Amino acid sequence: PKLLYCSNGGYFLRILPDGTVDGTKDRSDQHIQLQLAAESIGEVYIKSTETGQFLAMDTDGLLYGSQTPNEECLFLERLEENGYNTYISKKHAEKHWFVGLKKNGRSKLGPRTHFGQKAILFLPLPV
Repeated sequence: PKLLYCSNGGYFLRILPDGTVDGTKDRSDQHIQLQLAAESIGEVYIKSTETGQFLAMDTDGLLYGSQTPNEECLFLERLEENGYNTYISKKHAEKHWFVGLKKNGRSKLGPRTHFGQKAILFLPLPV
């Protein structure tokens, strides 16, 4: 189990129960305890320990919580240099659609993310 610390405004990825994912500067929230599992090497799954939903990304690139894992719940996982990670939506690895949060907490649409951005670096912390 592990908080997912986005380096941007310092939030913690939070998959909510209505499927809305966004970020929170609140550690205490239990909807932010995600656990990562790996479907293969370099490929990871991310799911709420609280609700069991899965992280996932539309075709619009909208991070969203899915009740059951699928083609959209899989994410590439690179261990950047700052020591920070980076999850590339697999289904949209071709267009570098990263999982990211903006400074205001909202998520970032896959398409507007871009390597080198600061909203795309998460630092997994223990739960």
